[PDB]
Amino acid sequence: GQFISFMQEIPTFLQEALNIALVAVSLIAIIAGVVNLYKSGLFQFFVFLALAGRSC
Amino acid sequence: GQFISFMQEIPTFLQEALNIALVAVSLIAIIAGVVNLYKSGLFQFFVFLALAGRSC
Amino acid sequence: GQFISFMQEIPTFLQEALNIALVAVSLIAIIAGVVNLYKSGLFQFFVFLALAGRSC
Amino acid sequence: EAFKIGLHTEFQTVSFSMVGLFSNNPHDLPLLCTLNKSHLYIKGGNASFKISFDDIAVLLPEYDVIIQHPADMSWCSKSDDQIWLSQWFMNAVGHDWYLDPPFLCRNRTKTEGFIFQVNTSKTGINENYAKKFKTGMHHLYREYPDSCLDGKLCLMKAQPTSWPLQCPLDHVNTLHFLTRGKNIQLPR
Amino acid sequence: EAFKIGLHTEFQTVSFSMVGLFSNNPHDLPLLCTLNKSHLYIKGGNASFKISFDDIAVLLPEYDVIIQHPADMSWCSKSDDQIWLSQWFMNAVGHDWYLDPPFLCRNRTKTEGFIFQVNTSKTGINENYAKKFKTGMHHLYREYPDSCLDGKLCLMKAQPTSWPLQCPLDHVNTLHFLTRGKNIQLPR
Amino acid sequence: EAFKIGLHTEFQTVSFSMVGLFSNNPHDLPLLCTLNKSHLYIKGGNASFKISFDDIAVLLPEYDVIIQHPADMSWCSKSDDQIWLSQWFMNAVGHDWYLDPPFLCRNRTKTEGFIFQVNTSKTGINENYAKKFKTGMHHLYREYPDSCLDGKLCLMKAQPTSWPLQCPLDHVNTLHFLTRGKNIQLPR
Amino acid sequence: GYCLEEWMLVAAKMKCFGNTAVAKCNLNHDSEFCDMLRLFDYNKNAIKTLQTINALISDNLLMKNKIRELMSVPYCNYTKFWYVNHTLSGQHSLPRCWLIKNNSYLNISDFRNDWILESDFLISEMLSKEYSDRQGKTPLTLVDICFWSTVFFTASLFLHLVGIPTHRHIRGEACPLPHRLNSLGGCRCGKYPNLKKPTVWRRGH
Amino acid sequence: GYCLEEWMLVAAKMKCFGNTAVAKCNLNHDSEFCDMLRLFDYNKNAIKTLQTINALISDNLLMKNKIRELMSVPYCNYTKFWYVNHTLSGQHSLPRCWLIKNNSYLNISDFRNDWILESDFLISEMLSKEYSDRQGKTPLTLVDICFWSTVFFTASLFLHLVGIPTHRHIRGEACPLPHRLNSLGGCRCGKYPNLKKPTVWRRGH
Amino acid sequence: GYCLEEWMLVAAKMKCFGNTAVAKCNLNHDSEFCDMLRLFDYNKNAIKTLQTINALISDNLLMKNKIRELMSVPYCNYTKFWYVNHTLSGQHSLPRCWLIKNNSYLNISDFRNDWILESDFLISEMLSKEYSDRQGKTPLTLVDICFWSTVFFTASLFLHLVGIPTHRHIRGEACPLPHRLNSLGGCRCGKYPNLKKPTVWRRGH
Ligand SMILES: *[C@@H]1O[C@H](CO)[C@@H](O[C@@H]2O[C@H](CO)[C@@H](O)[C@H](O)[C@H]2NC(C)=O)[C@H](O)[C@H]1NC(C)=O
Ligand SMILES: *[C@@H]1O[C@H](CO)[C@@H](O[C@@H]2O[C@H](CO)[C@@H](O)[C@H](O)[C@H]2NC(C)=O)[C@H](O)[C@H]1NC(C)=O
Ligand SMILES: *[C@@H]1O[C@H](CO)[C@@H](O[C@@H]2O[C@H](CO)[C@@H](O)[C@H](O)[C@H]2NC(C)=O)[C@H](O)[C@H]1NC(C)=O
Ligand SMILES: *[C@@H]1O[C@H](CO)[C@@H](O[C@@H]2O[C@H](CO)[C@@H](O)[C@H](O)[C@H]2NC(C)=O)[C@H](O)[C@H]1NC(C)=O
Ligand SMILES: *[C@@H]1O[C@H](CO)[C@@H](O[C@@H]2O[C@H](CO)[C@@H](O)[C@H](O)[C@H]2NC(C)=O)[C@H](O)[C@H]1NC(C)=O
Ligand SMILES: *[C@@H]1O[C@H](CO)[C@@H](O[C@@H]2O[C@H](CO)[C@@H](O)[C@H](O)[C@H]2NC(C)=O)[C@H](O)[C@H]1NC(C)=O
Ligand SMILES: *[C@@H]1O[C@H](CO)[C@@H](O[C@@H]2O[C@H](CO)[C@@H](O)[C@H](O)[C@H]2NC(C)=O)[C@H](O)[C@H]1NC(C)=O
Ligand SMILES: *[C@@H]1O[C@H](CO)[C@@H](O[C@@H]2O[C@H](CO)[C@@H](O)[C@H](O)[C@H]2NC(C)=O)[C@H](O)[C@H]1NC(C)=O
Ligand SMILES: *[C@@H]1O[C@H](CO)[C@@H](O[C@@H]2O[C@H](CO)[C@@H](O)[C@H](O)[C@H]2NC(C)=O)[C@H](O)[C@H]1NC(C)=O
Ligand SMILES: *[C@@H]1O[C@H](CO)[C@@H](O)[C@H](O)[C@H]1NC(C)=O
Ligand SMILES: *[C@@H]1O[C@H](CO)[C@@H](O)[C@H](O)[C@H]1NC(C)=O
Ligand SMILES: *[C@@H]1O[C@H](CO)[C@@H](O)[C@H](O)[C@H]1NC(C)=O
Ligand SMILES: *[C@@H]1O[C@H](CO)[C@@H](O)[C@H](O)[C@H]1NC(C)=O
Ligand SMILES: *[C@@H]1O[C@H](CO)[C@@H](O)[C@H](O)[C@H]1NC(C)=O
Ligand SMILES: *[C@@H]1O[C@H](CO)[C@@H](O)[C@H](O)[C@H]1NC(C)=O
Ligand SMILES: *[C@@H]1O[C@H](CO)[C@@H](O)[C@H](O)[C@H]1NC(C)=O
Ligand SMILES: [Zn+2]
Ligand SMILES: [Zn+2]
Ligand SMILES: [Zn+2]
Ligand SMILES: [Zn+2]
Ligand SMILES: [Zn+2]
Repeated sequence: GQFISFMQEIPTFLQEALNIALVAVSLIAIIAGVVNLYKSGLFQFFVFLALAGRSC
Repeated sequence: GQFISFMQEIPTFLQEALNIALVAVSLIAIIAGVVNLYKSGLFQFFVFLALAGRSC
Repeated sequence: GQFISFMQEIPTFLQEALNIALVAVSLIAIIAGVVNLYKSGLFQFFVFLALAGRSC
Repeated sequence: EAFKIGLHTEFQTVSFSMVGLFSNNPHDLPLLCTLNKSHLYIKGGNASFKISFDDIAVLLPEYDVIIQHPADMSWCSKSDDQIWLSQWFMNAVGHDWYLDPPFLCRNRTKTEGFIFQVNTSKTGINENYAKKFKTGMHHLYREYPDSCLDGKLCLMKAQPTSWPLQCPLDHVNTLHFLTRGKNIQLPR
Repeated sequence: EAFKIGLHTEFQTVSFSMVGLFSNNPHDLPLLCTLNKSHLYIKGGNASFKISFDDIAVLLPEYDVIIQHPADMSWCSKSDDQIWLSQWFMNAVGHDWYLDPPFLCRNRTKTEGFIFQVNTSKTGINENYAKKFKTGMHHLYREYPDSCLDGKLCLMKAQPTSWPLQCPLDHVNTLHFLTRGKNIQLPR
Repeated sequence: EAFKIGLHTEFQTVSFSMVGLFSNNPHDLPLLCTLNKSHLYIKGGNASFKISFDDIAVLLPEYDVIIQHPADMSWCSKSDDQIWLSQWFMNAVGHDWYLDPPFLCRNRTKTEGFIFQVNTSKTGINENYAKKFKTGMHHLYREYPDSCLDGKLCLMKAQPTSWPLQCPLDHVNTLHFLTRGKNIQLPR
Repeated sequence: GYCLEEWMLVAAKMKCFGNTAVAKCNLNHDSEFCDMLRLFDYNKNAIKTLQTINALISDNLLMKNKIRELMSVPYCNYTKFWYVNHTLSGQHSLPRCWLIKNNSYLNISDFRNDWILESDFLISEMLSKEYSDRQGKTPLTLVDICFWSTVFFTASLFLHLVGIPTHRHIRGEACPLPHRLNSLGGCRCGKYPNLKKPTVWRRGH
Repeated sequence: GYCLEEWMLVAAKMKCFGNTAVAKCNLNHDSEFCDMLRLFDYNKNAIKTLQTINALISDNLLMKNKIRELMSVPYCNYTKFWYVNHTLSGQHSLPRCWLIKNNSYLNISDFRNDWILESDFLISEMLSKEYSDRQGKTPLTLVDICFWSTVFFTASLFLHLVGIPTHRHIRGEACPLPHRLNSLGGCRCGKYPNLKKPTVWRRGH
Repeated sequence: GYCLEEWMLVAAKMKCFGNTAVAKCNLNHDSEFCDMLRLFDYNKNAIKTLQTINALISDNLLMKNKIRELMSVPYCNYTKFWYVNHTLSGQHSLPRCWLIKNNSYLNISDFRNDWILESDFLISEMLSKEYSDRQGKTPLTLVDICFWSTVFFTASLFLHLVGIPTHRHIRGEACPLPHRLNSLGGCRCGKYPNLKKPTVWRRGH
């Protein structure tokens, strides 16, 4: 939806300090969420559920 | 306050995805806050303060 | 920036409950961030990096 | 009618009373009502006319009073209020007293009533004046039933009559009359 | 006076100067001033009158100039500026030169000054004209001291007089005069 | 010309055609256009005049018609459209039929065309009328080539002439003409 | 005309309107209801207390209605007005004229779109007014400060969980504390000199 | 005139404008483009279908343009209009007159500032429109509830990490549980008499 | 207009006004101060440089003031104006007229409510201006992305603390890994048969 238009219009937004700060915070938050979901074990849980006894 | 009036207008608000998402996030956040306050020991501390040496 | 002008208008803002709540939450968040950065070891890491073998 | 259109949202109506506005008013506002069709009336102050359009010519230019200035109406009716209402009706229609053809009227001394006649025909040299008269009458009366056809002669007569209490009370007509009246000195 | 009303918000005032506004001007805006009460003055060009409402009748219809057209004021004053000011004052009050009763004016040849007198009496056939004149005078002059009582005859005289330097410098009066003056030509 | 000014932002232009504004209209709208300078034209209905300003006086008041009322133009030309266009042009230039000096017109029987002449000279008593005429001409014509110098004689003449097909088609002139013409009756 | 008395309304009652709706009359000059409010306010104000009639009504709007009835399209005759009302809070839209066409009131089905859009706009205006009232009291800088403090605190919790290494150990080698190591794992004391060995960044003990 | 046919434009093409831009025509009466739209809408409406011309054109704009012409300052001929258009989204600003001076179209360097500011204002208007559409659709109270719920949850995580003591202990002593202690360090059961010893709070075992 | 000279004011000073307050004059047709600014700007422009006087002032407002004078209610004689000025910021309100009654200026106590409301509106206008300036530069989508990223990261920390179970165990039974279990409690390798034993979730060791 609005994500495609936002993707097209990003070059105009990256001229204010606040917009760059928001982009950096969003990227860092997503990366950290991925890494600590991996550390928690959710990915391992789904991988094991996919291999529900079908391998060892 | 505004919560009482907001209570009556909820059926009008649950027509957009964002409002449902906000309600869900608020409920999940409140539930998680309660469960990890229970895990932390705040409720146990309050109970102990209530039972300040009055029982065993 | 805007902070130096905002500091001059503080007594006018602290007449609504929400503004007081925001100030209190900001101060508590900053204090808690400082204390758990100290617990994390970032300050200790910086101190060690400054004392990179120069003392014991 | 009142009915619900949302959850807490209801359609509602308000209606304004016109008799209250007219009667409660300090000044004496003119009244203009169109009963049935081609049966126009007017009432201002005490005088109450009945505007009538017909092909006959009750008053002839050479045997009656020719009005080219408002002061020449003093030979029309003894009542000053009738003269005042006629003058301001002609002003509201759009009758320029210097650039428009004169209109006839009955002699005050003659005891056949107060009648004044305007040539509203769209024939020959009387093209622009009758169109202006039609413009004014559409402004004054809501849904004006025009009867003066193109080419054919059509002459207006205004005679005193009893005001019909059955005719509807309209305030848009009064608003247009006041707007077109320029500097009208309404009675208190 | 300036005073604080909040932590930093301060009540402050700005006042416009009118001497500067009239001094610096592409044109010669008319002046309308009311010294004390019942003493009305007017200034435009080199002419400056003193409007006075009295029960006396200095000018009579059968001895002085009857003015029904603006061009008839040639027999009123040698100075054209006085005629200009009188004409535009009468236009500003609301004197329609075709539908209003004529007003008297002294013969130019007679060496008794320039005086023109307008019948502003609220009696009989002059009622509407006097009401229009009162409307105009309320427009032109704020805090207008009306002295023309109902029934009693009231006639104004406008004669040249020295402009009172002690009279204030109101500009709303000039604004109303210019608004009502239509296409007035102000000398540079 | 269209050109880009931002990342996704483009400067763009739109133009209105005016032949499709005039040729494609229900009513017949007055045309006011100029060739070069001091070559004014006008077109309404069928009549098409050429406004010309010059020192010489084609028509003298002693020998020709005097027009102080619009009805006196019946002695000007056989064509009623010419009379209509002349009357409405004179209304648009701000001529008051009661407070302004009369203008001449060639006798209809005198077989040297239809010419009406207006004393627009800014000299002496005619000063205010000339200035008002200048104001009207500036309204009607955009970039009006004034030639009536102060003091010197300047009398306008309006002769019928072939409408120049190579003349720019303006519309602001028509808008001003309609605004100033008040209650004009445009032929359909 | 914030409130209206009984003699002004058919089925005489004391129907009084809100503040925002009647405040929209000052800015707007294209509303028949506002014109009739001005007319009736003039009428009641000067009945005994204290071109007023034509300065009270908008001549442009009256002329527009006249042209519309001459075009035989729906128009207004300044009699009946319809408005959309939120029953609970009492907020309502500025009343619109019940348009007339061919000397008959238009049926509800003709301006169904009109009153649906009016209800939607009323709800949107209520929510937008709440947002504007918030923005007129709470400064933006304080909101930004709170948001950035919360973000900083959350990142601080993350650093608390992961844990930032403090000293500099050596693969297999135990804790030299207290004895600091350089980029090569050395020191001036000579206890653990520059042996050029891989270093283990292990957290606080 | 939401759309415009070919005969109304110099180029023989059809150009249609957006609703948001032309919605300013009803509110603004200081724009020549709106007057031209009204005039041409009347002309196209009444060609065969169905002081109108002077009520369609703002007399104030004509008077101001005529005065500007008499002052020899740039004015509008009501012929050519320029506007700033966002190519991707299609949103555009309300067209402004290409002013003329000395009977010639001005060059694009004279009103460079005008169209640069117009483009910036168009971008700001689109972003503000997104914000306004959000604010009229999502209640502020729900946003506040979500924000405070998130803050409470984050504080709850912090309390989870730090831990809150649940009972009372004493330095160099085992756990008194399941026997509680008072402020002095002993309850009334007699197993732990009140020794007034200092107590050290400890978390759950 | 935007600025005033010494001869324009009663006291000879260089008082000079702001931008937004005088920009409100273009939109507002009901203000004596804006009409006086138009008149004085016209005079200062036409003194040597380059119905104007009556088309420079609003006839409706002047007529309204005349009617108010006739009604003997407070009116404005276009000489003195008051405004509320934020001293530090310099941002002020549009100067309203100091109304007159009995040929004397009204005392401050009569419009105390007026200027208190003016000060409150000025504070609210400054805060709302800051919010609108923020909304015209920062896209709403980026704010939403940041908020949802922060919510996702907080949920991620919560899941990190709690710990999601990774495999299947049996009450009082060893760790089956690297041999996985099905719903019944044993895969098809034959080492762990389908004994239909209940399974208890445990996290990674
Ligand atoms: C009303 O006006 C019409 C049109 O001007 C008059 O009728 C015309 O009069 C002239 C002059 O006598 C004749 O040449 C025309 O043939 C007449 N036209 C018609 C259709 O009759 C008419 O006489 C006027 N009526 C009054 C009462 O004066
Ligand atoms: C506006 O038009 C409507 C519809 O014609 C008029 O409504 C009528 O009002 C009268 C008086 O209350 C009722 O008896 C009728 O039943 C109404 N309906 C119709 C269809 O006639 C209304 O009066 C008009 N307003 C004015 C001021 O004339
Ligand atoms: C000013 O106007 C009044 C109008 O009333 C004139 O006075 C009346 O004139 C008529 C003339 O026929 C007399 O019949 C009345 O008796 C007069 N007086 C009244 C009615 O009060 C007055 O003469 C006019 N003055 C001048 C100088 O013309
Ligand atoms: C508006 O009215 C006020 C109050 O009457 C006038 O203020 C006076 O101005 C003069 C000249 O500056 C001062 O000497 C007076 O002291 C002021 N106050 C009073 C109470 O008279 C003001 O001049 C009027 N404005 C106009 C244009 O007439
Ligand atoms: C046009 O008007 C001018 C000015 O009124 C007339 O010229 C003057 O007319 C008087 C009276 O005949 C002469 O005494 C003057 O010598 C004329 N000269 C000037 C320049 O003022 C002029 O005659 C008028 N033209 C027509 C055709 O009537
Ligand atoms: C919208 O509807 C509400 C609810 O019916 C109206 O509020 C009522 O107003 C009347 C007087 O007009 C009071 O007697 C009732 O007690 C009110 N009810 C409530 C629940 O407050 C409101 O006036 C309506 N809005 C209008 C008519 O504009
Ligand atoms: C602004 O520019 C855009 C891009 O050229 C125009 O949108 C195009 O319009 C044409 C003609 O109707 C269509 O064929 C294209 O598909 C449109 N593109 C997009 C992306 O919508 C738009 O019309 C212009 N706006 C104006 C001229 O007002
Ligand atoms: C308004 O004025 C401009 C110039 O100020 C006119 O633009 C000219 O238009 C013609 C016809 O298309 C072109 O041939 C010229 O090259 C244009 N530019 C010039 C003369 O500099 C425009 O036509 C005018 N519009 C109207 C309706 O009169
Ligand atoms: C509001 O008050 C401030 C502060 O007094 C005014 O700003 C002053 O403007 C004058 C103009 O001559 C400068 O000399 C001062 O230095 C300014 N002060 C500061 C602190 O900047 C501002 O002009 C006032 N606004 C008005 C009068 O409209
Ligand atoms: C008829 O009217 C005139 C005035 O128009 C009047 O002089 C005359 O007296 C009246 N007729 C008779 C017979 O009296
Ligand atoms: C008196 O005025 C008239 C104009 O109304 C004028 O004709 C006449 O000459 C003047 N009187 C004398 C004695 O000259
Ligand atoms: C000149 O005009 C008059 C009317 O103004 C007319 O009577 C006369 O016939 C015309 N010319 C002649 C031939 O005398
Ligand atoms: C208007 O309503 C009348 C009611 O009598 C009807 O006869 C007429 O056909 C209608 N006109 C239309 C629908 O154009
Ligand atoms: C004005 O325009 C003309 C052409 O219309 C051009 O030649 C000239 O240079 C311009 N400037 C002046 C001062 O004439
Ligand atoms: C006006 O713009 C054009 C664009 O091509 C440029 O060539 C020209 O030099 C500019 N101005 C002038 C008249 O120098
Ligand atoms: C109004 O002003 C007059 C001026 O003379 C004064 O006497 C009077 O007391 C004031 N107040 C009233 C209510 O008339
Ligand atoms: Zn270590
Ligand atoms: Zn060491
Ligand atoms: Zn314990
Ligand atoms: Zn396991
Ligand atoms: Zn297996």
